[PDB]
Amino acid sequence: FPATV
Amino acid sequence: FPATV
Amino acid sequence: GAMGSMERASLIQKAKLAEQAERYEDMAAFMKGAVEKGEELSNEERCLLSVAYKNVVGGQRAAWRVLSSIEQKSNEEGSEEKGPEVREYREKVETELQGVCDTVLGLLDSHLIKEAGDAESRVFYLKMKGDYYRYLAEVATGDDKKRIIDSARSAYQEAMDISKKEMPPTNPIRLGLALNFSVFHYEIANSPEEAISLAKTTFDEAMADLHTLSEDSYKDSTLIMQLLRDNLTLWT
Amino acid sequence: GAMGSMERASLIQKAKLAEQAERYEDMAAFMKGAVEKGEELSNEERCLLSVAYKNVVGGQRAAWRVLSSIEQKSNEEGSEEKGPEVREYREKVETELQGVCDTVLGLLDSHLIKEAGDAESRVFYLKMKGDYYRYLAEVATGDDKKRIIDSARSAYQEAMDISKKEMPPTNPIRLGLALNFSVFHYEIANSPEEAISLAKTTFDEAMADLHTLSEDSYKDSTLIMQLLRDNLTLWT
Ligand SMILES: *SCCNC(=O)C(C)(C)Oc1ccccc1
Ligand SMILES: *SCCNC(=O)C(C)(C)Oc1ccccc1
Ligand SMILES: [Mg+2]
Ligand SMILES: [Mg+2]
Repeated sequence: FPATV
Repeated sequence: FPATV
Repeated sequence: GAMGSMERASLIQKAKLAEQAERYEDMAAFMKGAVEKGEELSNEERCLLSVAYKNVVGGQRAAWRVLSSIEQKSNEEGSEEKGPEVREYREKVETELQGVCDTVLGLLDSHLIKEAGDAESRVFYLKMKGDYYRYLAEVATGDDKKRIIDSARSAYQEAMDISKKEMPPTNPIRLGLALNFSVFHYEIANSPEEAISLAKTTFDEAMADLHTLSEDSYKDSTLIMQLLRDNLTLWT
Repeated sequence: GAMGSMERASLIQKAKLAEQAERYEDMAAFMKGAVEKGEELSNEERCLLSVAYKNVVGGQRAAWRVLSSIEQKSNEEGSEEKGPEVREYREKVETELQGVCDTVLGLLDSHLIKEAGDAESRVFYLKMKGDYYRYLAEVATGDDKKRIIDSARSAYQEAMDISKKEMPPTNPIRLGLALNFSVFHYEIANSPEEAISLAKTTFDEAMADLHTLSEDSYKDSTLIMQLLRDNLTLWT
């Protein structure tokens, strides 16, 4: 899964 | 801490 | 609200204790109580709110993905019928996740966003609005799915418009907003080219602004820039 | 009970799903519902019950330790008074932990232990009784603290007596019981020499019985023997 903040 | 199961 | 009798300052103090104890459900309950006192939140308080609910919903999302995968495999041809239990339990986790998203969206609408006039507060809350509609979109299947997706897009887009007018391209809130909106494009809106273009342009505009920063600000900005690069590497 | 309307088999199936999703509170709720159907539990079902509650209370214990440490430091001389909040929140976590322990002890007393006639079930449940009284003893300070400690000791001792009569020295339940009772001696009863003697004798008697085992049984037994050795290394 891609990075989110 | 010591091991417990 | 069960936190109605507790002082605002005590709720914030307990949210910080709950963070140290990795008790993120309690942290989120304390921060909900703090928001419901009706006063605006400081920068640090906004971070406590966002960390608490990010961790709660992040665990729900991970559990939902595990269950959805099991459910999908149970529905493949050749799989033995195991009854309604997998779907029921996935639905139970999904409903609890939707409940948390509705709670956060409710705090934003009543009344955090409408009182947020500075760019750093308003962009932060609109980013959060986009994020929690995005989490609803991840599990959505009904008549309202397109409207849920468009609610996320609209919140992200308003945040983007403000951030581009009011914040430098290295501001960590602006960067994190762009990171997450890029993920929205890739994973939710079926728009991988928009996702990649947004991540690239955000990264390059931040790079060109790093020279203005102190060492500590540089660390904050480059941390998020690395996430943008990590996504670009995953996607290209 | 909120699980009263769900089939026993469905509760077990959902407990297994909850384990895969790392949703240990749900796992424990499902297993509580299963026990409350009133039928005895199989070996696998006893493991699902124990894993679920071990993980729930293990997270509570870790949070309680973090908060208790903060509380102790706030009570050192030279520390600034921060109000009742740390004690209140430690007490909140402590009360939730005690509630979980009371729930497990209640399932054991009504009526798992009294129906458990085979050594592998009865020893397992009496071990669990010792463990949950031990977790109560970790946080106990009142008039009943000595009785809580003695309740743990008594349950462990009955389990030990049965296990020595009825199980080989390599049986993993017998080994895990001895491991945990040894920790009780060290951490709860202030009896480090008894802790070390029990761990050593258990390890040596198991070593001498390994030759009787299949490869798979050998793996199970040696796994717990390594924990006994790890504790011995910590303590000597
Ligand atoms: S608000 C939590 C602290 N901030 C961060 O961890 C980083 C990633 C540096 O910045 C953002 C977090 C959340 C949203 C935007 C930026
Ligand atoms: S019952 C859970 C599966 N068993 C185990 O993980 C090991 C550690 C091998 O054995 C025991 C677990 C719990 C109590 C006694 C033994
Ligand atoms: Mg007040
Ligand atoms: Mg039935």
